[PDB]
Amino acid sequence: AFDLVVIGAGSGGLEAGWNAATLYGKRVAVVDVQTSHGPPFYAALGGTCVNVGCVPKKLMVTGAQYMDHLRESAGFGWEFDGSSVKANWKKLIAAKNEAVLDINKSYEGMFNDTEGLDFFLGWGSLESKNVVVVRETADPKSAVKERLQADHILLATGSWPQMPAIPGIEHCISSNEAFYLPEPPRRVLTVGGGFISVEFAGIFNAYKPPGGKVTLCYRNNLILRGFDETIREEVTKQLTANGIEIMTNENPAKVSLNTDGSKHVTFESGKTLDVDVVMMAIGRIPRTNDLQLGNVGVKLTPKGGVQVDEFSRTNVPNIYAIGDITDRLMLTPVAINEGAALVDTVFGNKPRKTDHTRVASAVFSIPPIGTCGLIEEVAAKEFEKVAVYMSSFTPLMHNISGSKYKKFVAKIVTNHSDGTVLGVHLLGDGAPEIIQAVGVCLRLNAKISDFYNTIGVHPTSAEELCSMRTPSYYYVKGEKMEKLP
Amino acid sequence: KAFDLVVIGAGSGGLEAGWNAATLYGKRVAVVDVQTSHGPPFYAALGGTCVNVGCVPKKLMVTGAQYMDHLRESAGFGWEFDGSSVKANWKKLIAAKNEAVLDINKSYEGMFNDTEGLDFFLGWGSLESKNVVVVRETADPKSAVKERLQADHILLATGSWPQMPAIPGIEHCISSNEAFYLPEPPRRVLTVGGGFISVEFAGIFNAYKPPGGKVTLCYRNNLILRGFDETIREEVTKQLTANGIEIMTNENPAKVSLNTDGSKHVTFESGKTLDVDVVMMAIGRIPRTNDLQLGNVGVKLTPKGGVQVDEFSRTNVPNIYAIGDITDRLMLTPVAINEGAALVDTVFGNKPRKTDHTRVASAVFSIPPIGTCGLIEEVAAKEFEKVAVYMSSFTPLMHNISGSKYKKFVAKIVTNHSDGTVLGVHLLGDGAPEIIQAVGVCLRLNAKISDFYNTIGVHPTSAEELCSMRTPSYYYVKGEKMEKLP
Ligand SMILES: Cc1cc2nc3c(=O)[nH]c(=O)nc-3n(C[C@H](O)[C@H](O)[C@H](O)COP(=O)(O)OP(=O)(O)OC[C@H]3O[C@@H](n4cnc5c(N)ncnc54)[C@H](O)[C@@H]3O)c2cc1C
Ligand SMILES: Cc1cc2nc3c(=O)[nH]c(=O)nc-3n(C[C@H](O)[C@H](O)[C@H](O)COP(=O)(O)OP(=O)(O)OC[C@H]3O[C@@H](n4cnc5c(N)ncnc54)[C@H](O)[C@@H]3O)c2cc1C
Ligand SMILES: C(#Cc1nc(-c2ccc3c(ccn3C[C@@H]3CCCN3)c2)sc1C1(N2CCCC2)CCCCC1)CNCC1CCC1
Ligand SMILES: C(#Cc1nc(-c2ccc3c(ccn3C[C@@H]3CCCN3)c2)sc1C1(N2CCCC2)CCCCC1)CNCC1CCC1
Repeated sequence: AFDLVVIGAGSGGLEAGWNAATLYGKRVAVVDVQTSHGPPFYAALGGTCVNVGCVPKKLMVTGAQYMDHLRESAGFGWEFDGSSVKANWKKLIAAKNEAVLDINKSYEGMFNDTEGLDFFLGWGSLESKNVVVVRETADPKSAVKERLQADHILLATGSWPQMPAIPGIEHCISSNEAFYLPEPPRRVLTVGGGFISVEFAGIFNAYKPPGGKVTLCYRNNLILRGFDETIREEVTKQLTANGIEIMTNENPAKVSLNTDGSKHVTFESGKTLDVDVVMMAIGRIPRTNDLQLGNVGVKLTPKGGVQVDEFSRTNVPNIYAIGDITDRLMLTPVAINEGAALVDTVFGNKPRKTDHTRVASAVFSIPPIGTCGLIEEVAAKEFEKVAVYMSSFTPLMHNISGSKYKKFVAKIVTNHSDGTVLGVHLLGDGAPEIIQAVGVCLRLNAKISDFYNTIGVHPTSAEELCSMRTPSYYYVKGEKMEKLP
Repeated sequence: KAFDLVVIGAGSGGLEAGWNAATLYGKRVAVVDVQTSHGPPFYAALGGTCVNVGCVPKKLMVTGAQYMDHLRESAGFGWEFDGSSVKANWKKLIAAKNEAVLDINKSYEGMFNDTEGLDFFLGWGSLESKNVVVVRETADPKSAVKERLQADHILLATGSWPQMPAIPGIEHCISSNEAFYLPEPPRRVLTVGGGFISVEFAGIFNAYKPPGGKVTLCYRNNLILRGFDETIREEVTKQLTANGIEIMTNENPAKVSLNTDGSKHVTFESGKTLDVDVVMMAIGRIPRTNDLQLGNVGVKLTPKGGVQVDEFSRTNVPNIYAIGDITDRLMLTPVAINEGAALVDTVFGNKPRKTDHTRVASAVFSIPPIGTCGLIEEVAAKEFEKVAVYMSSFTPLMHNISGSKYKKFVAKIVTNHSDGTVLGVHLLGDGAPEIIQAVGVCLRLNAKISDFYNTIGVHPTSAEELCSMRTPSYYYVKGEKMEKLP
């Protein structure tokens, strides 16, 4: 029998398994449906992040940024045969595939060289409070390969893309298939306002063949809901400046195939659009339907997530749940932190719970976003006096590069009673790297005075965070006003 | 012409002090400088050395140089074009760089024109008496007087100047001032000096050199970038060598002569020789005290050459102050800004503030760049009983695909191991200058190592390495380097 069985060899499942086995000598089993990236199941050993998430996403955005580099280099005297330029999508994917497969292999080797840490290929599910069955397929009636006896069971199966119930949805893809398109689409429509749709819009915009067009549609008025609103409006503009068509207050109603294999999209508003690819990126839902949670009584939240307490425990004793399946912060480092904290509490004498506040995240759009803490309108409903410090500027190089539209935005939100910084929001190149150390600042409850009394590093964009001393406006009892009464 | 404040030197520190005194405390301010825009004959001008012949132009040209790597590295991500058609136009880079600096010059002139009690005077300032700044047509005390500015307070803020060694043929060499206006990119160039100016210009010249070119950097001691973390000093040496730059350590030029075609014949103290088209001296910058007539009123200099000041920027003469490079401490623009702002708060706002010169974050825009804040381990070991070093070094994944496998990232955290306080952070790699900024805020808060690795990381970034080091790589006990503790 195993001290612990983990269903899902992803960001959270692997941290919890490795720690419990190497730090505490416990006997661990880990189940995943594949050993290497790709169809049919896309995610595999490593998790969504390694196989069809952060890692290949970052590589493909890097590749897409070269479209700007090539164009901007002329402002600094560089020339080359523009007509010979080709963005070879098939080589990008091949390089991504080999980079991901290398990670797949190293995790494979990890299991083969760690005693007390074993991997089982198959589909895991709950047969009882103490048994995880491994079948050949997600079908509960498929052949059994294993029945793992477990003193503790960890649910860490991640999440799965959400798809709307419209006629012709089968002709639409999600981010999973976008990583494996054999050719770069000339015309693509990304559906959604979230970070996945924006990031892939930039990727497709760079590698599209001549005559191409990337359209992004969103059912409400402003994309990237949940991010700072100044950044939301500015990123919309800068995407438009780089050729992406942003189509707000629109939503697909049906999709049919044209005689050439392209898709005819009809929107609820009657508008129509023909594209080669339609990528649904309207949300990620917890991946629970294959686990047979009813066999055991694991309760879910109203919106489909596995309900846990601040220590990641389900209502069933000795059954825990971490990561995206809990439907809180769908971030890789969070799932790692929840995995490590769980094992410390269960297999050690050090109870530890992960802080889900003041977590720094990023969006690798072109231009990128970096954020940590509360946006202002949320803070306005939680604090009596709120100050907003805002600063927009054109970085030095973009006065020469030919990309004047690349304005950098820095915003700081404080509790104005004592100047405690509640949120920092950045837009512009470098923002993802700038914001990491800002997260450390907010654990230490840094005040605005701690930022503008720190001496800047010149010339940097991050310098701006230490150059703001006077609020641009306030919120008192939830009311926006420039000057205080 | 009775001013509250007269500033000699319209630079980084001088401009901050004059603007604060005028706009925040309604004081009448005069500011003196020798030009209103960048370039010859005097190079620095309205805006200072940073705007005109320092950080700002330096940065734009390094950015242009980085496109040599971008264009090569793009192939790994599927980008295809005619490699043989790639050319770098140096005159376009200079021309574009001049436009951007002049826009800053123009902007500053409009600030003076539109702000009450903030007047600009063109000429050369100097001390006539304790309360009189005289402005002449040239730096020569015999040149004609333009104004005598009556001043209740005087601020010395003239910056620094490139130091040129007294070797035969020095007249055939240049400094960084002239490098910003070279009509052509040198095919062969020798940057003399191991500091950040020489390293950064090596990167620039390496990217824009015509075919068959070579950049050589020489330094009289064994390892370049003294003062920085030793690991990073060695890695940048490797990564400069990896990008084609010959480093020539333990060598120092002894003379320069002219060849028939106009090139320079360099003879080193070791008897070695080298032929280059340009010799750029960047061995140091010295405080610019020679034209101020400090002896007239008796402003004292330190044993080192800078204007002696107490922690509130006050000189030995009452109502005369000095900030910035002329005080010859940390020759950084943001420090001169901070010193100038603290000076005005103290003098005019009865708000006594002084600049903290410790834990200052700074950068080197080498390719790849450096970001640093706080102490290096050698210095912390002489100052703390138990010291620990957390170290992580690796080639990022993107640079495996890009083909630049030599671009090893380096993160190092130095701590006082007795309580875990972070004493210094040192970075090498893309984004290091941007990462290190908020690290200065962390060190201002006396952050501890645990504050870093208990912060949730941002993935995937280089910065998140700073939050995933929790076990020291080695220690310094009583100044002795060891891997494990006793
Ligand atoms: C396109 C995209 C980009 C992203 N970019 C980022 C980013 O930049 N930064 C970031 O922090 N996060 C990002 N995320 C989110 C991140 O990938 C997840 O938050 C992260 O994987 C944490 O999830 P987890 O560890 O809980 O589960 P995962 O890491 O998803 O692992 C779940 C694993 O369980 C397996 N599994 C599922 N069901 C079963 C079953 N029945 N039996 C056996 N195995 C099963 C799956 O194959 C999978 O490998 C991105 C996600 C996507 C889709
Ligand atoms: C090539 C180079 C690159 C650099 N890069 C960086 C960097 O990346 N980051 C950074 O932080 N720092 C950098 N520095 C340093 C930075 O430029 C200086 O530390 C900063 O400009 C000093 O400001 P200051 O106020 O002391 O005087 P300065 O800014 O030097 O201004 C002094 C001014 O006084 C004027 N002046 C001189 N004598 C007289 C007189 N008799 N009468 C009237 N006016 C006079 C001059 O014309 C000059 O404009 C760099 C310096 C150089 C040379
Ligand atoms: C990694 C890794 C890693 N590689 C290991 C490993 C690697 C190789 C192994 C073994 C055991 C045997 N081998 C084979 C030997 C040793 C290396 C090659 N040959 C173990 S163990 C390991 C770690 N765990 C794996 C699952 C998550 C925790 C993560 C890194 C710290 C050490 C543990 C990359 N981390 C980046 C992520 C993205 C968010 C953080
Ligand atoms: C700056 C600035 C700045 N511009 C000002 C300014 C600029 C223009 C002004 C006035 C007052 C009137 N004008 C003219 C306006 C312009 C449009 C209409 N008329 C004031 S005031 C000002 C500040 N300092 C004053 C002395 C120089 C720095 C810094 C920014 C906050 C305000 C003061 C940074 N420039 C970027 C480069 C990168 C290295 C430096």
